[PDB]
Amino acid sequence: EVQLVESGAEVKKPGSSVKVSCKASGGPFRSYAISWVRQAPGQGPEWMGGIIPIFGTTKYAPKFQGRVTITADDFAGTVYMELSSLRSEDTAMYYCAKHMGYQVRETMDVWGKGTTVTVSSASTKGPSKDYFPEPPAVLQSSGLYSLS
Amino acid sequence: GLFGAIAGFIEGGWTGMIDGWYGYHHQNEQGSGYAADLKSTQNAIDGITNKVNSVIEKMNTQFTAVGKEFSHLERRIENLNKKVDDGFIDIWTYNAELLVLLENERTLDYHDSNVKTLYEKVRSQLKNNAKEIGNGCFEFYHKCDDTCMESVKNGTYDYPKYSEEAK
Amino acid sequence: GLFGAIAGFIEGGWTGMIDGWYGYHHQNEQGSGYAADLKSTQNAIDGITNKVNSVIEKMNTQFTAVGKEFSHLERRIENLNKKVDDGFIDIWTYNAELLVLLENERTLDYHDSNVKTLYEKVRSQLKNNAKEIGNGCFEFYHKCDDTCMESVKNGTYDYPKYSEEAK
Amino acid sequence: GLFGAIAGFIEGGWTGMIDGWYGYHHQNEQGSGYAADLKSTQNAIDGITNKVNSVIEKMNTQFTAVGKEFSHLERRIENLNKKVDDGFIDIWTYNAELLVLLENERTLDYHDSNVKTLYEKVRSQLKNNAKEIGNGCFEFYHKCDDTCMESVKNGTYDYPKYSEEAK
Amino acid sequence: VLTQPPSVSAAPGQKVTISCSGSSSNIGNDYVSWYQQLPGTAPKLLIYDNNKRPSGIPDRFSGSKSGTSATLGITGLQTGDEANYYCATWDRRPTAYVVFGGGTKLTVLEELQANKATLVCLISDFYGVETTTPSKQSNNKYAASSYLS
Amino acid sequence: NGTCYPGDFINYEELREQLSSVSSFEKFEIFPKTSSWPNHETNKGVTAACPHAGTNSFYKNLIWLVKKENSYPKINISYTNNRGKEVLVLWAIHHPPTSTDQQSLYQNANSYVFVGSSRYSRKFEPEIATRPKVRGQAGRMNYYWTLVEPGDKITFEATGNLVVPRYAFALKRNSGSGIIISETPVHDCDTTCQTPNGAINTSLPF
Ligand SMILES: *[C@@H]1O[C@H](CO)[C@@H](O[C@@H]2O[C@H](CO)[C@@H](O)[C@H](O)[C@H]2NC(C)=O)[C@H](O)[C@H]1NC(C)=O
Ligand SMILES: *[C@@H]1O[C@H](CO)[C@@H](O)[C@H](O)[C@H]1NC(C)=O
Ligand SMILES: *[C@@H]1O[C@H](CO)[C@@H](O)[C@H](O)[C@H]1NC(C)=O
Ligand SMILES: *[C@@H]1O[C@H](CO)[C@@H](O)[C@H](O)[C@H]1NC(C)=O
Ligand SMILES: [Cl-]
Ligand SMILES: [Cl-]
Ligand SMILES: [Cl-]
Repeated sequence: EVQLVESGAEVKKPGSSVKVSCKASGGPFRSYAISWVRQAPGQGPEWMGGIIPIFGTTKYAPKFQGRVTITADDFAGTVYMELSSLRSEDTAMYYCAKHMGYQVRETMDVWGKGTTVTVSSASTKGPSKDYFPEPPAVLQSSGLYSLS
Repeated sequence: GLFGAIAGFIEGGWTGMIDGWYGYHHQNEQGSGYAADLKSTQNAIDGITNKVNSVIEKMNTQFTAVGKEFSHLERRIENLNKKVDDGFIDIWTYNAELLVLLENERTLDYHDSNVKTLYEKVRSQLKNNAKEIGNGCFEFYHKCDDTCMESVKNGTYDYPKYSEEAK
Repeated sequence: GLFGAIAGFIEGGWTGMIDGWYGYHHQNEQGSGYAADLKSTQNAIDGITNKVNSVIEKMNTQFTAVGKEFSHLERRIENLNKKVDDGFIDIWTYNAELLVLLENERTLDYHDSNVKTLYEKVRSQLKNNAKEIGNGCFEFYHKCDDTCMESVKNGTYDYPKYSEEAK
Repeated sequence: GLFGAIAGFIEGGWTGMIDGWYGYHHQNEQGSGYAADLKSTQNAIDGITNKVNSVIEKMNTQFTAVGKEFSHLERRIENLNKKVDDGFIDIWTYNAELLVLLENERTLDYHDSNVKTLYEKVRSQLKNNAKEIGNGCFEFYHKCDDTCMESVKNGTYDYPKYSEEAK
Repeated sequence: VLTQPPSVSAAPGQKVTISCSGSSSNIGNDYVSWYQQLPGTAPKLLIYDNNKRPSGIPDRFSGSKSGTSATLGITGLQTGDEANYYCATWDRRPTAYVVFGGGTKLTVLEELQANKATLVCLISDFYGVETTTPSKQSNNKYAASSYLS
Repeated sequence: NGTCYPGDFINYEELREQLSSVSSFEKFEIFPKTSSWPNHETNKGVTAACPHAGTNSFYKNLIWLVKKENSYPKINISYTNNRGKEVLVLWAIHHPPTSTDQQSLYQNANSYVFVGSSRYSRKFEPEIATRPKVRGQAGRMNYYWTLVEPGDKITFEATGNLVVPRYAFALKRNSGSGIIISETPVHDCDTTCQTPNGAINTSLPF
């Protein structure tokens, strides 16, 4: 079958931007569209947008219209997703999924394993209590985690 | 084109059909519009992506290939080494340029055949319930509302149903 | 296929037509059966055998070509000799694979054109004494017994004779 | 031919049409004659001259390339130099012969498509004001004097004007 | 958006049905797909074009669409079928996009020297302040934590 | 800045091809500076041809041995290759212009040198003649190299004129390397494809 492999996890501050990638096996040119779908903890998936082979045209969901940019390097069999003006609400698992044909559609039949993007006002810090990215713990209003 | 359709009896292209390579423009009392033909655009995108991948796979990457040094008493093998390096470059340049020239011609003819195949499919569907008015258009003898038009584009037009309803 | 016949408006093939590549299936009151079209199958077998012979003749046989030995002080000409041997193998491998890929595409399109040529020949014969019912079949407006069917397959169908005998 | 026209439903050629590659032969009460079709002959001459120039430009001229001399103690590099020279000659001979074989096939099919395109253009013009009598001829249902014939060959035949004047 | 019931439950061997209700802009004029999602894994397609299954999806999964409502059906309910189920379709609302349903969960039956001081109150073996949500132990008793800064 | 003392470098083109398949080496002193040579004049062999900020110096890896109080004992030192990798070894041969300078620096009349392995075997007879001056020295130094296969031993037997080696090289091979000639500078960039005009960042086939 086809393997979709997203790039590593990302941890970014609000207002910055992140560019994740999705590398597809075979090809390297594909005859099917690829879109990105995310899913926040305790939430349903939400489509973000997709890209069409050969034509290169893109469609974006209204919610991310204006701050998401999907691009493709067909010779490298890779598709990119850049999301800017990051809010804390953008913290979710991001998947690339392929469609059965060349048009983006409600039917995505094969998905990647997903990668996480965390958006917090915090920076990395060593524990003393008060440490940041996870190595059950709870998070204070500081954005810092404190465990026991 | 070898099939007489593109830049042929269909005089030109449609900047307003954005969702595909070949398709329809309809016109009835409810309105007008474009619509790509998914099934045939898909088959072509299959083949062209396959064509491009084929070109890629046949040109395996060049690994480390550096020059060599020769003394003032080794000019025969120096020139031989130069002859070899230049020769192979002349041959891969010929191979690359020729493949792209020939594949480009076939790609264009391919698209031309795909348009002609689509036109004849519709013609075979509508039979004599519509008038072939050239330029690739069929003028219906019966009222063809949106459901009627939608069925033509699905390939399930109902020639018996409308043969009794001609104007 | 570029000509819309094979895997086109003729949806599939006939395992029951064993004596050739293209032909007929008829159906009248006396019975039914298959029959290859000799003249067109022959022309294709001419060309394909010619094609295969052409590939053969262009790849002259390799005669004795053995390696060479070099000392630890001759590595530049050793590597040059290796560069030459590898280079030519990469080029004949490209030539061989590319020729077969391109000829395979042309061979399939060739068969597709031959089927379409045959269908249009019959269509041109029967004219409006028969109804084009798609899928490559003609439905006769007159009784077409075995002699009638045999004459269609010989190309000597008698359009005036049967134009007066329509049902 | 892949398009069924040359040596196809048009059984043969015209030694009496001297001013071009494809054209017309007409026959009415005033007289008969041949006339080349300028616009389509021109398009083909464009492409074929382009094809021939393309072959020329891809075979850059060979500059000074002389042999070399070796002693009785240099037979390994002597044979290597011979291997290189022979190898490249075998490859350019293959390239030259193959290109001409493939381009010759495409050139003939090209002419075949051009004739078929012309025939269908006229057919699309005359519609049912004339009877398709095979062999590439149309038999008119109305009197077609020289002006009428001239307008067919210009592509500006007047199907409404003559649809009322049928014999 | 598409509305589904938030949660449905049944015993093994039974048949359940998950409804997806939209409007004339989504379900009433476009195809509907269904996805199954297991914890830690990506959504898995179960149904496309209203009622067709991909290769590998068993006979007991099925879907249908009536006017404006779509419906997933599962029979021979198994323990492994306890997951989240989502419908999706192509909404022509404002700019066209892919829209998922809300989802339906199927259940089967020293420091004080730095001028700071924090409280510690743990809790487990059950069945300004932050609070730990009740996680799941290997014991299968609920556990958590809580702190008052 | 290659050979500052004039002479012919023997099989220098072949040595460059051997190194284009070398990713790294192990540099050790095959013959320690002081430990290997007990009764031989070591630190008296600099020259003006190879300078170093006014003063005179010499190659850092070879060593130019001369007479120790009009005495130069015959050398018979050897090294067995207990390293696991092939050992690159270089040395030189000095040809003074005047026969007086032969006994001035080596104390011996007509000297001889022998180097030995399995892929090499040769003896040298120093030629004395009035050669033209290059860097101020009329004499010539002719430089040599040989690869010592693992487990084999090399041998140097001489009575003067032999420019001994101090440091050798145990080589690790990696086909996929080479030598390029470029005037373009080096940066802290990282690429996967390099040409002498610059680095290429692409997925295209040509
Ligand atoms: C390094 O190379 C430089 C340049 O080739 C050498 O310096 C030259 O030496 C000649 C000797 O006659 C002079 O005429 C030139 O004027 C010098 N050039 C410069 C720029 O100084 C130098 O000797 C070499 N050094 C070593 C240690 O070999
Ligand atoms: C469109 O065609 C398919 C067959 O290819 C058929 O199953 C389907 O019902 C058709 N759709 C409509 C609306 O008629
Ligand atoms: C078949 O066709 C040939 C001409 O191609 C003709 O000579 C022959 O008489 C025909 N056979 C019959 C039985 O009509
Ligand atoms: C021939 O056709 C051209 C258009 O291609 C037209 O302008 C011209 O008037 C025509 N000539 C005659 C005599 O009708
Ligand atoms: Cl074209
Ligand atoms: Cl085919
Ligand atoms: Cl022909």
